[PDB]
Amino acid sequence: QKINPIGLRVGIIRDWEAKWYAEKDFASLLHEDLKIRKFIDNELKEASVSHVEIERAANRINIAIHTGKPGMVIGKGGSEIEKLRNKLNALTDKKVHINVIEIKKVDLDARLVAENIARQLENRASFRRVQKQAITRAMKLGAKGIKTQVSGRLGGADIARAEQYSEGTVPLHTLRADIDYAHAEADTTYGKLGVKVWIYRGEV
Amino acid sequence: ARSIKKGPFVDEHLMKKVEAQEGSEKKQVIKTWSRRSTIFPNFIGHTFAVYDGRKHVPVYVTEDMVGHKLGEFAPTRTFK
Amino acid sequence: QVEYRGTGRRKNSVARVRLVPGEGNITVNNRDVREYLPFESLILDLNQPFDVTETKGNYDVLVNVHGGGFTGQAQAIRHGIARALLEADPEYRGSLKRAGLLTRDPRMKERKKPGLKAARRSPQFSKR
Amino acid sequence: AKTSMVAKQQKKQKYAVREYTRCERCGRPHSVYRKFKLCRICFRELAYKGQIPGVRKASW
Amino acid sequence: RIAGVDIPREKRVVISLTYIYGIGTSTAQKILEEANVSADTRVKDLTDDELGRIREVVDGYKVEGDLRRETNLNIKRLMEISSYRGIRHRRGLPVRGQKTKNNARTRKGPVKT
Amino acid sequence: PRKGSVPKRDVLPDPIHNSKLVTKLINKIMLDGKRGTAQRILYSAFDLVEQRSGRDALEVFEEAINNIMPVLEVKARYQVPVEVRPERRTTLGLRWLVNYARLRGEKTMEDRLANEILDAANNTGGAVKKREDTHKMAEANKAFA
Amino acid sequence: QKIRIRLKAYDHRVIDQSAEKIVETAKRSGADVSGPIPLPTEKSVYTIIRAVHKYKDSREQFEQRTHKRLIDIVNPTPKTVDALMGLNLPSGVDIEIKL
RNA sequence: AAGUUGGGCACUCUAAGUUGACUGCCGGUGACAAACCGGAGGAAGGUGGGGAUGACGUCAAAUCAUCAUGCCCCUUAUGAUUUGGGCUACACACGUGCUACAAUGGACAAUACAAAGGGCAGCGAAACCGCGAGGUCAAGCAAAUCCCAUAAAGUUGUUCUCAGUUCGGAUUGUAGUCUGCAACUCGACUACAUGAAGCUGGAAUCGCUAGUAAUCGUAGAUCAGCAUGCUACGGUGAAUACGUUC
RNA sequence: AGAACCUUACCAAAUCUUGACAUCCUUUGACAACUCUAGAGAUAGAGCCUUCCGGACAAAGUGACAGGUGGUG
Ligand SMILES: [Mg+2]
Ligand SMILES: [Zn+2]
Repeated sequence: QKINPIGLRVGIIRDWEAKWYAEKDFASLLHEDLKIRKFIDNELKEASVSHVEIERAANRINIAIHTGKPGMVIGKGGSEIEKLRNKLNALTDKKVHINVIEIKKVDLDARLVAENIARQLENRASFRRVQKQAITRAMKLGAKGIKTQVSGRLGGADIARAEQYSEGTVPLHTLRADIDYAHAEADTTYGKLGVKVWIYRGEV
Repeated sequence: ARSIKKGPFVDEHLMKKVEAQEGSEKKQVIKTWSRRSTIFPNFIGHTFAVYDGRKHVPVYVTEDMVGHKLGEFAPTRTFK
Repeated sequence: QVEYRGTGRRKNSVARVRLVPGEGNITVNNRDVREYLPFESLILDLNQPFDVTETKGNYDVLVNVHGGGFTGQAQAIRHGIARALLEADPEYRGSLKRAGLLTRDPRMKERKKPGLKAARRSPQFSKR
Repeated sequence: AKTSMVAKQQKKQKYAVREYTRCERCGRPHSVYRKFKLCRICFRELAYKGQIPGVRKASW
Repeated sequence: RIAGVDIPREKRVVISLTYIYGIGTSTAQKILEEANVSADTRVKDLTDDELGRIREVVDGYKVEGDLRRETNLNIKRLMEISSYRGIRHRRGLPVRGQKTKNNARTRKGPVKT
Repeated sequence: PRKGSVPKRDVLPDPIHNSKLVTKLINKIMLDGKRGTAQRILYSAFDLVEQRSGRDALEVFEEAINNIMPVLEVKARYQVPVEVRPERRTTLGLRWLVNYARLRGEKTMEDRLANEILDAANNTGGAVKKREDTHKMAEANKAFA
Repeated sequence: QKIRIRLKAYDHRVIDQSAEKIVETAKRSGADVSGPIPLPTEKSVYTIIRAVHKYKDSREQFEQRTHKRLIDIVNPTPKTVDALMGLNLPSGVDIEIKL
């Protein structure tokens, strides 16, 4: 019933995460990118990987990993980043160059917030307290608005429901607004709990 | 296949099985799943147990049955 | 020379129209207007701007028109003729505007909507 | 889709006409686009994520 | 009267010749061109030599009762051999692989609710 | 459930006769957008009536519409009678003219229309009968006004 | 004696900036450039059933639009060729050179 | 022969950037307000026309068969391979459409005017062969270049003359083409013949307020082949809205 | 947004049980397109025979384990 805000804004005020062109091997390139992304996600779960951009030119693959914990991904001696490079080169015959981008305020990143609240739910925290503290810190860090939602068998109840909290302005119908959206899933003993977070850090 | 430029279709295994024991007059029944095989004049006087889906219906080949498929004589659906 | 050039549009039809001092003959795509157009009402509509401006038969018209159908091209030619007359004499602006000929008819074919047979027509509904 | 079915689609077919396309992301046999090798559902999901170069919502 | 069948007197020859079983529009035109005769001339305003030539051309086309007998013999042969088409002819159902759940009236007769 | 009355369309005069009524009659006759077919039909009918009457085609047409235009109608509510608007008069006249013309037995639509307009001018047409029935039922229900 | 450069990109912004970059590089190297010429854009529309199951009447329509730019170099020079072949464009745009 | 080439970027067009429309100005109704109506100017006037965008909530509405997933269930089978047959059946009832019942038409010959898409082992030009669907050779084209691809309705001439017909094309016989290892069940199309009902449809019921309805074709996704479905495109182009009683 | 085979989830018949598919563990390769025979095939029997860098990779056996378009929206 609600359009995915990222989907609505892609190509208007939000750039694609896949930056390249093709005419013949579009499908093969696309699915190569998909498997690269799946491998990065499976391997950097602990790292606060906000998102990943992929470009390709001159038979090279440029990966840009925007993360909130760049030290963990790089490694003290570059060992981790070199290992990741090597594994990506093993997966794809082409040559991969990886860059890491630091996110200063992880509490204003929708994906990071969604993953944090989902982890807390898996740890069996309070589905209300988690959202309240999330929104509180996001609002104190200058966010113009934030909305959190958690749906599923909240407290283990047989009947699944959803509850959400909001603060400030989140104008989802404004196409100008650069609204950051993320969805995550907690795999609780009772099943899948879906957490959604919308963040509006203001005009930029 | 159907086009004249291509010869009437028939499974090579079915054709060779029919050709086998051609000289002997004690011709037997030939089990076949090839409902799609065309009926050649070589088949006249033969008995083909053609699979219709669950059982092999016996079919006796005559001259008037030349040019048709073996499946046309082993109906698949049952009604009344 | 003394060419008065102008463009006219209607639906998907564009007519480049050039007016020259002449006897009233209209050529369209190197063909006579009364042969190109399948009805004389279209010719009368083409001449309508000339009647409004009171310069009927004082110009020969050369038309390069493509796009649309015959009605669309005829009205595009009329629009081009009105624009050319404007270019030739600004004093005809009032007469042409009152006649309603300087307006580029903005009506176009509405897209088809998904879930509908046409732009508006919807599938036949049946309760139960 | 069934893993055995995906495997049977990947494997070579003795016929050549016996080849059919499956969505390479989930395995749905129906409604698979050739340009992306994706079913409509995966295409929509990835277009929303912005991970299909140059693909955005259309309107006119 | 050609091939033992009367043809409309006031109808053009090309159209009127279609009333002969086995003669349609294409064969009517072909016959009329083989036996030189005006296309628009009505059969009533026709010459005996033209009629004789038309009969001569028609007699060998294998039309009317012979055509009917040949078609019936084919249908009876496919019924007798016990073919699928023969079974469907016996049961009065579509033979050329139509769907009988709906829209089979021309083979199944009127609706029997 | 309606805010009010919407603006009404205005049609251009007939290119040759310069008559709004003629334009709207052409539109009424037109089916599936075949404006050319409608134009040729109307013009042939006008020529036929001019020939058969020795009188102006526009004159006889205007007399036929005046004859077949009603003044009273009835709307279900029992049917209550009510006066007809001036534009409704022309609409109904043209609609009935075309309908009964199409219902005539002549071979071609041009002949049907010509005969029907002639009968309406003589006051002995199907459209005239329609108008007469409408007036009769309006008078019968005059009380409910 | 002309050289054609065809650029194609999903973003008209990036394609315009790359076209300006290559035109500037050619004019610096010294050659004369006629363009850029915007060829008609090619728009491919994809209509998807929005719902996972049934609900045919609800659809979503995506597009991929590729914009096309043409550049003509008239008076080529070795410097121009070297600069064009050494120039690096954004990963998004695809460049084809016909000498 | 051709915008075919020599030449030009005028025009059109293409596509980036910009200007434009905001009840802005004027006059009436209105409580000097909002607003409504009319007018000037303008290509466009009253959210100019459409699209996307779908709040808080409702129906334990749909989906465990796109995907994921708690719990339960089978594991020598509820898993797996192959050939063949179902999903295409057929005394019947319903929804959605295609084709018609004809003269605002059928047939024949000539001749115009669109838009939007697709093309790599894919679009297959011209030529030759066959009446035909199609076959052989084969140019160009990874695209504003070449092809798909001659739009149809229309216009102009001849014929039919109100007839179940020169309407209509279901039905089936025979003989072909094309794809596919393979058209029996169970593809499409083509030639010849056959030529059913149907002569504007009871109760009832549906869409639509303008480039809309209605008609005419055109293209694409899937796809070896198979569209009356779906999604888009344009050609021609209406009628009516008094009113809120139901 | 494409049921003759495939799709296909259903049925008949002919067949397999670490399995059509994935990871680990032991051995180690020349595995396998290709030609022969029997079969409707899936598959089985002998050859031919071609690859491979401290190891990618690929075959055989065993045990974990796989598998389900099965149910509950
Ligand atoms: Mg809005
Ligand atoms: Zn998918």
